[PDB]
Amino acid sequence: MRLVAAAKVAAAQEQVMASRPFADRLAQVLYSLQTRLRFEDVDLPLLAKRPVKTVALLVVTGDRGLCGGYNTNVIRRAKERLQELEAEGLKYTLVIVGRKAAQYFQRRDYPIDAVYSGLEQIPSASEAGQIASELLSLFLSETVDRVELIYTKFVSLISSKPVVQTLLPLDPQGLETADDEIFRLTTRGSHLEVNREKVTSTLPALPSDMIFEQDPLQILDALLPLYLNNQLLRALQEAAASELAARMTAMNNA
Amino acid sequence: MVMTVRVIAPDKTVWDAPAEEVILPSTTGQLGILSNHAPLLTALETGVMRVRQDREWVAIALMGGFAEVENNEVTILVNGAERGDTIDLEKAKAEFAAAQAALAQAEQGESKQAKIQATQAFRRARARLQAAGGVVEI
Repeated sequence: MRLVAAAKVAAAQEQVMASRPFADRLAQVLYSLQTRLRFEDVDLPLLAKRPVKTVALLVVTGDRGLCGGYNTNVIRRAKERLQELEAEGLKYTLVIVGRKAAQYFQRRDYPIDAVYSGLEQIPSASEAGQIASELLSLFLSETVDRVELIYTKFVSLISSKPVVQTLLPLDPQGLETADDEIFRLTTRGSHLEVNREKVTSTLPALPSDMIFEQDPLQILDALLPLYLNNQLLRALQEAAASELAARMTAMNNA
Repeated sequence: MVMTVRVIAPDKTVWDAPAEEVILPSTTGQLGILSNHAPLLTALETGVMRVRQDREWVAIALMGGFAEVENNEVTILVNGAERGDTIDLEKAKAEFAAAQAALAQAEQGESKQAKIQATQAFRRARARLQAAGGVVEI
């Protein structure tokens, strides 16, 4: 019995805090780009909306195994999403975080494009970027027409569940909504809880007299991979927070 | 006589220090920034930036992104950044050559996915050798 669980709570909370400057700046530039571009009318590869015939599904699990049904619940929801796609006549391919979950899907003859080590307690931006580059290589080659992901996330102050979200194509409406929601983790009892707050962006808008070294469309295009990696890493930090919650739960049940 | 230079990755600030001069790998060329520059926004390719704090140069490999320069603040947002001091120049020559060949091979091939994968690796290995070896034109 040790209080060092709070240490990994605090180290996670540190990385989540450390991600905020990136998202604040992304937001600031997006806001100023909006005054030169109509995002809905922007035609750029990461925004392409093709008729969807094939989907990539990113499945996020952990490899450390004592977290109740954390992994089991993710795996079941992904199986169910894939059954839905198959019922609709859509093709799919899996990108799996977590080697044991990769084996579960391998033994059942699912198509698997790539496998990575289980979700690490404090997910790396290089971890996120390796996955992201692989999802880009599926999406931009038009091997798939949509990329979804399945990961566990706090949905109430106390509870988490698998969620199914869309990563690619990027959503213009997401590009116009700034990084508003920031979430702080905190151990209260012997259980773990998340609070989420809206924050007004601390920093100003960009000067009117600011020079654009390239056409606004080209600057937006250089930003879109950063937005993607920000979205993926945030989902991975949510998944890690949920896994810490599940693993503390598992401890205290024993 | 001073700018503050910050390189920010998705998980953390990678670089934060004063500098006299910074060279940015913009998508339209190397940009040279001195103190008191007018506000500017630029795309950044995957490539090498350089920072001179006093009289010596430090190179950082950047994985693409953008930069703003305003009131002697240079703010660099990238998907990833690596100090050139960290990269073994012999190794990075090796990797660049290998990624060059793997890219040539993908390009003879049929698979757009492979071409993209190998282009991603090639650009990353390029920026790492530019940063280890300090020469942009390779």
